[PDB]
Amino acid sequence: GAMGKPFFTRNPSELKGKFIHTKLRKSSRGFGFTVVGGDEPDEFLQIKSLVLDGPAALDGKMETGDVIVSVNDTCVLGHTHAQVVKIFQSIPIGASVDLELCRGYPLPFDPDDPNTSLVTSVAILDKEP
Amino acid sequence: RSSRTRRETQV
Repeated sequence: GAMGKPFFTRNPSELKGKFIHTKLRKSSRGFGFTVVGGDEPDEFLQIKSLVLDGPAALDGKMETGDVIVSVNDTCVLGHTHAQVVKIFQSIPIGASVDLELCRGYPLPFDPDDPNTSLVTSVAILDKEP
Repeated sequence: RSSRTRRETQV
């Protein structure tokens, strides 16, 4: 009862809003979006700001608010920061990836602001009895 | 120590 908390399993499809699979071309080395999360199997990555000149920005079919589920077969679903950053930082200019991401969650509290264990509380969350 | 904190991965 009182399920007013963010649901979790790994399921892209549990995730609400819009589930999209969009290709981001590794442009200018890496991507060009800042993403918060991916700390544990329990914590997924989420876009907190799309960096202008980023392939998300550019492709326009990915926006701040997409939650990063997986990418180019790689199970980045609950990927550890060190691991996810390793992939995302090592990529070359001119490459391609298929982003499996789910958007619909509006960016509420700033995950840009440290000094706290960052758990942003999202609206448009199910406040079910 | 802390677990629930989403990390800034600027890519």
